[PDB]
Amino acid sequence: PNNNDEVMLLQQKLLYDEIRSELKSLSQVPEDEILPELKKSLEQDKLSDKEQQLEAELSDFFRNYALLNKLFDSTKPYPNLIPSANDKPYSSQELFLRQLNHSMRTAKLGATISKVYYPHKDIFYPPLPENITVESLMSAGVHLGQSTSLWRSSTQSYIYGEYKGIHIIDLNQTLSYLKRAAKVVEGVSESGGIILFLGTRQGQKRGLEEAAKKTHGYYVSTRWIPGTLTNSTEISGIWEKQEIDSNDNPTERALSPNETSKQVKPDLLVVLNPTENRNALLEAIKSRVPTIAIIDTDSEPSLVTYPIPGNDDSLRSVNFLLGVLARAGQRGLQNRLARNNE
Amino acid sequence: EKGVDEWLEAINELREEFSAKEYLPETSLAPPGQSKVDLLGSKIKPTAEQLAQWE
Amino acid sequence: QHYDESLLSRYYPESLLKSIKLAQQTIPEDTKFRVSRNVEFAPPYLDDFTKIHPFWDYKPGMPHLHAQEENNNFSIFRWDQVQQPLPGEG
Amino acid sequence: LPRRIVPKLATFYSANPNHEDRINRLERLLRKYIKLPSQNNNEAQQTKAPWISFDEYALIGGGTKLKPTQYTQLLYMLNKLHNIDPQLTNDEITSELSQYYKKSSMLSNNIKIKTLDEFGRSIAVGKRKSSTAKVFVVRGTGEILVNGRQLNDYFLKMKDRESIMYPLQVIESVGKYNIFATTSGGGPTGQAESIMHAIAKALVVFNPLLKSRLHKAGVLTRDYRHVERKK
Amino acid sequence: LKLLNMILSMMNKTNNNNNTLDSLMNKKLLLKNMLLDMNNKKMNNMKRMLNNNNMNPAGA
Amino acid sequence: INNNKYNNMINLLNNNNNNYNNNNNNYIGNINNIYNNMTIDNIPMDILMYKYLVGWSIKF
Ligand SMILES: [Mg+2]
Repeated sequence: PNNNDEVMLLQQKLLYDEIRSELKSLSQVPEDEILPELKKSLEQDKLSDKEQQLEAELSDFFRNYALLNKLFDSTKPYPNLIPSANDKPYSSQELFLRQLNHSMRTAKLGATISKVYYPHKDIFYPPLPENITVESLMSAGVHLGQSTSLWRSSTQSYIYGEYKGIHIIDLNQTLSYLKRAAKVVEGVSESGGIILFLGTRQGQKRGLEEAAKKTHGYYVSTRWIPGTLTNSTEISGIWEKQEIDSNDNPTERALSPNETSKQVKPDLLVVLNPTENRNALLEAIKSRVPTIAIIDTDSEPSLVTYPIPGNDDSLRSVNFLLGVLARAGQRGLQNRLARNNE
Repeated sequence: EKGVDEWLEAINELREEFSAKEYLPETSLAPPGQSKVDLLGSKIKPTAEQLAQWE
Repeated sequence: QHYDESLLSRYYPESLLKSIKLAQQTIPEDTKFRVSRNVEFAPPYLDDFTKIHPFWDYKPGMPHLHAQEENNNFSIFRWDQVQQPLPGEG
Repeated sequence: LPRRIVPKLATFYSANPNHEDRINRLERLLRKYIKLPSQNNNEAQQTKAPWISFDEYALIGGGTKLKPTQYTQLLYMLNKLHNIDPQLTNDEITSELSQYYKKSSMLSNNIKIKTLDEFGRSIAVGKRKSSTAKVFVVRGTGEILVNGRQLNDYFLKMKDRESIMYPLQVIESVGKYNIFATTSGGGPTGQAESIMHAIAKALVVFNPLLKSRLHKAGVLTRDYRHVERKK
Repeated sequence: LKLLNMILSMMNKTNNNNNTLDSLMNKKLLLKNMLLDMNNKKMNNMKRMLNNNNMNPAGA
Repeated sequence: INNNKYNNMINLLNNNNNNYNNNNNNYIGNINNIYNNMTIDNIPMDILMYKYLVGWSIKF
């Protein structure tokens, strides 16, 4: 119906390529071949009233947009594709774009997929704490504790039983502890506190980064520097702080050097792997920072304010529990930004 | 003189198009169906005899 | 650029106008000045050189390698203080 | 309305918050454009990779905290984004990569294409030990003159004569050029090999496609060895 | 008439391959291409002028 | 300071302060514009070296 509109452009685009190709052809020809013959023609020609019109219209048109102009100032997708000729076969880039077109429309024809687990959706589509069931927790493997040979008997009250040489964590308690922990994250988020997500096991970064992003929080995936909280001025004083309003938008006010050296202590610490982060947990105690952590059957519950009994070895179980806590924080953040609007 | 007539029609239409917006070489003089040029070759092409010797 | 005496006489002192007139009669207006990339004669900042800075210039009356006064016409007779205090805030 | 002070970067509590933030920004681009194919000219080994130095990145990537392995990780992601097919790249990727290019591009190059002179002669200079040679190479029939004298007269040693002929023997053009060599300083060996070096540098103008063969033969490398005062 | 006779010649060379969009469409497409070739020349000159002055007055 | 002079020239060039002469001469323009905001009150004292004692070792 409107294809001609594009066709009109393509016509010009083709013409432009032709003009450029033969501009380069004349760039090779020696001047001795063209210049003297060209000048001789003018010596044998007489300008007419009309010819003179362009003799000065082009002089100004070239003395305005080429010489007396500012060289600088004080179809959008894939705009660098070089289309191939209508007779030539598709280029490699065009075949890639031709496949992308198929992928959007045709590639998903025939059936839809239901009741299938996709790992990425645990991070990007976490459920709300009220909709979590024992089945959902069990599907994520949260019930699978450590070997009975590695039992830390202080977790006895969380154990549902032993099966296949491991302790089975009681998911009914996990759900109740998870809901309590989630409410704490939501409260701190809605109050404007700093939430730090700590996890140093391989693969946890993706979950940790998204959890921080959707709660406007912070994360550490590589290493907890011993002293980050107790020796904060020697470790974190150099890094930059900023002032923000109630909408979490940077105020842009420059900060006095006094305000940029003061310790910035987290209001809540979430630890995915507490058994390998004793340093951080002890610093949190010393610094009176409430903490949440996943407590496996070999982990000491009393070292954290709000324990969540659950498997800490599986990325699915960890990311499932982290996702729930992250969405709870998001709802708190959304409720704080909403009360500011109204 | 159609030659001077069509040339003088092409020069004034261009003036209006450039006048519509601030004239910047990269943007105002973009290729047809293109966002903008970069105002940035001397890679001489080997002659047929030069290429034959290399082969 | 060559400027008429009137304009130059409203910004520069009379004592320096003769030098400006002679320089505008010896240096053609179409002089294409080139920049030296070996020797830096001028300072890194702009200065008309019409005022003597109390710190960045030699102190008038003080003896030094380029003092233009005769040896019996120096005007520094007290040596208990630093002759050239630091510039600006001090 | 109420205002509070918070860490600027999400990675504030990490060891190097500045490096981790930059890595995260690049990782997002590599995730958003995971599908975009990479250059097939990478096999052709395109000679473009002007990334900032480890020391220059330390200004923006944590200073003393910056570790060499962290700089290596930055380059692996800058190159991967850079090697996306130029036709299929977008502005977002280029904008992010611009900040990491060496600012030497501010200025220009100091190399002008060499060309034959008004008489068709390629002029090159060569140096060996204390000797120097200025040769004039033109298309001819294999005539050579050294300081106006016959080759057998000026250079008595056949090994010195063979050294002069070697560059022409590599391109199999011994009978295709006339050489007017002028040499001064040092002795016969220094002058003969200085002429050898100068002929190789002058032959590249006639056919720049043979530079790689001349480099591989070793005639385009300036011999650095000189008499060393005993220390 | 070089100002105009060189541009006519350019279209004559393109006319060889041509062997009336060329009246207004090609004519415009050519003037714009020339403007982009005359603007790159001026950009190159600026770099030369800036590299021949002391861009780095205090240290470098 | 180095970026203040480059900006001054870039602006003095983009504003145009004989096309043939626009390929040989390198005179950028008025001295005032090239050195705008570079005076004796801010440039000299900031570039002076060896201005602060930072170490000292005495021996008897
Ligand atoms: Mg475990």
